[PDB]
Amino acid sequence: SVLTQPPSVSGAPGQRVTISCTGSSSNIGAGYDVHWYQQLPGTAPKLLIYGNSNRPSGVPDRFSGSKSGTSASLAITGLQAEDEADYYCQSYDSSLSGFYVFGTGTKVTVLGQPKAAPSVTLFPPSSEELQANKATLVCLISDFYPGAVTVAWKADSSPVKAGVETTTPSKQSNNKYAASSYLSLTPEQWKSHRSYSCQVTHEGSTVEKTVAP
Amino acid sequence: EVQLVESGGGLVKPGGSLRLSCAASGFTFSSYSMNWVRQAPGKGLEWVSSISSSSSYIYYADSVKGRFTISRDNAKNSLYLQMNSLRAEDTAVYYCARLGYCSGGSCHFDYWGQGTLVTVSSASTKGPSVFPLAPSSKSTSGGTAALGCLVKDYFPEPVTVSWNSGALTSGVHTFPAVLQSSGLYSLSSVVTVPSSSLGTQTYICNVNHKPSNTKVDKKVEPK
Repeated sequence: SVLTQPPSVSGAPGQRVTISCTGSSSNIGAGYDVHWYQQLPGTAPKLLIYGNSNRPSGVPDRFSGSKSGTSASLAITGLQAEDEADYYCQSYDSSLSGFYVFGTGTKVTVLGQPKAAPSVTLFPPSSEELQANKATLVCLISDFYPGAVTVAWKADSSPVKAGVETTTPSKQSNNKYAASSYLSLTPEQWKSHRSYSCQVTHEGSTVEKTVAP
Repeated sequence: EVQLVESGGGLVKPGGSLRLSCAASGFTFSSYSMNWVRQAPGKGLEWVSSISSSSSYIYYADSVKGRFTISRDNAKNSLYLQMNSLRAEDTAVYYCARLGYCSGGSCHFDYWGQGTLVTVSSASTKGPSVFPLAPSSKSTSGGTAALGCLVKDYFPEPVTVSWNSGALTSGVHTFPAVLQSSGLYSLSSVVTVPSSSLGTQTYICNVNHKPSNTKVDKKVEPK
């Protein structure tokens, strides 16, 4: 398992922004601290916050962290271009005999254009592919800004993470972003469930499309 | 200052092996636990393995257990990762990371290296399998429908997709391919067309994969 973070957090220069980090009773809620890392583009992660709320030397007091229950949060005041980076929370998980667990990462953007919400097209497996003993669901995501999304697949109502292949976002010719995600199933899986869903999360938008045999 | 410098990455085929090294300086190496953390292209961070200050305790993520072996040589101030039975899904930048001191609550990674790139890829050419994506009006504007072609499991890049031998260009969006955990590529090409044309106009996607000298023309019919 992982810690859930928003794919995109954005604002205007000087704004205060916050990044949530959602865990469970098996990690953040199991007595473990939360730590944060800042990854400037093309660089290695660097320690930003440790022990829920402590700042290393060299990290401005514009950054602050907190932990509450099964969640944690990072706040950035006075947002500027130098803060544009991917931010990862991190804790420890007691399942599977114990492992270090990372958040899914949050891209922080200083808005250079207004936010644009994704459009989603979801295709079911073709009858032709089913005859070839395979099944692929195709989730096409277009026209969003900033360029970071989360794609989640569901079988009926339950999450499915196996057999998922999701692109990093690409920049379309119109300067908004696109992405695609593919779910691989057996034909038996496709036929035996009531439906499958592709859920796309972006800023203040969640769009869920669902297809059925 | 604390420095961690990784080496040993490279390009290998599935089933191959690599040995990563991390040279530590600027601190007492034998006083700290050390870790490997990796990052697949466009993905987040994933803890790989940890080793205690004097190798007493060693841990692995389930994704690499039994294939990767971590070790250290405190006389040489070096950390190692022996990677056997490599898979395409092991492709990532691999970071050396020091575990910081903490009184409790499980500690943090207080220093990180610059990373070394590991790319696991078969060089064998793979032609695409092409499937029609039958028209659907659910997500399009009024009076139009989206149809497409799925171009599955090819290698290497690139492929070209045209529609009706290049006569249909308006409203075509060919999406960049995904590099799958299998090491093969897949993409989709979708076009929005008038719904009134579906019974009359033929829509054919023309797929060309020059690396394999494979050409596919797939008619996309209403279902």
